[PDB]
Amino acid sequence: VLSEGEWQLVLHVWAKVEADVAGHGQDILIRLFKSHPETLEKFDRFKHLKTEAEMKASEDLKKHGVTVLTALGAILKKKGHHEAELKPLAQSHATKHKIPIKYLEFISEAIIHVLHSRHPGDFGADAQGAMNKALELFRKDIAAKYKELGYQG
Ligand code: COH
Repeated sequence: VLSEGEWQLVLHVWAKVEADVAGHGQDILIRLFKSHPETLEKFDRFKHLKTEAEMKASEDLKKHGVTVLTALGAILKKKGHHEAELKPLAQSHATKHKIPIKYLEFISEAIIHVLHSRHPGDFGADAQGAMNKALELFRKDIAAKYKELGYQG
């Protein structure tokens, strides 16, 4: 469980992410696709994008980035009490999109990488540690739902 002080570090930097949701969303998805190409193959809607320039130019990719970060933000602001938000997400990602938990670890790494690039002064070691913990909590709760449904993996 994150302490109140750790949640404050997470939300203080998230308020900055919200100043440019679309720019952030885009950098995250691109970092994910370049670092872990197998992840792009899960998106029939983005599979045709081959280069980073092509990814940067896609307005549809930018729109999905806002969708991803908006959902994540609603979860983070619940400070661990995210049962109602997390459930629909685990169900669709496990049963409809077939996303293994490992890919959720990959996007977590991408989020941390981007926050670090864009907000050095608001993202020192202490904030990076709190953010990692918040993302691990998210994965842990989703992994439990996956197990229930028969998808742990
Ligand atoms: C490697 C693939 C991958 C990852 C790691 C991932 C991780 C995450 C993530 C973790 C931080 C968040 C908050 C979301 C949030 C969402 N994802 Co995904 N998703 C993934 C693949 C998908 C796919 C595929 C879709 C459907 C896209 C489409 O066709 O519109 C998707 C749809 C969504 C939607 C639309 C509604 C729904 O279908 O659930 C939201 C919200 N998500 N996703």
